[PDB]
Amino acid sequence: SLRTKGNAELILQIDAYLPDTYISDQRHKIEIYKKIRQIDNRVNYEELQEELIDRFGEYPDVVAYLLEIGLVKSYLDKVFVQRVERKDNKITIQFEKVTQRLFLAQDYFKALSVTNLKAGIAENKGLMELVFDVQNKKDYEILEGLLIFGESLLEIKESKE
Repeated sequence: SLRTKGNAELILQIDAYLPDTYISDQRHKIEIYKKIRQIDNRVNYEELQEELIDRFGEYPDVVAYLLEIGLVKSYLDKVFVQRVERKDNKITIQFEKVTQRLFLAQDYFKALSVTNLKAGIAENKGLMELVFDVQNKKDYEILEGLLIFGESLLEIKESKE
């Protein structure tokens, strides 16, 4: 309580940023970068796209990803993910000890069960970790899985009051 959301650490090795080719002016970048770290939910995100196209035209994939990751993150944050780290075709999510209040094993399984990534749950130091095999997987597919997984899990959370 008093804490609305967590703050997940994302090590995804997707290349995402604002290229000089899209935004030249320094203070813009800065602003938009902050703006991006400001994404709390979908509508933000959506408006942020509306904004960028609005005043910078179509954006390249690295920008798309910067955005996606932002959105994605907002979710992993609300379900109190502590770290997502991709390491040798193995993305492995770990949560805060608090999640043990919010979630049960099948809560996670449900959420994975519904993404296209193939996953498993493992016990590391008494806690639960999700590990996705991400071989052959394009960034957008990983973003999609994470995305879906996250929003999938938020609904469970909301689902208790």
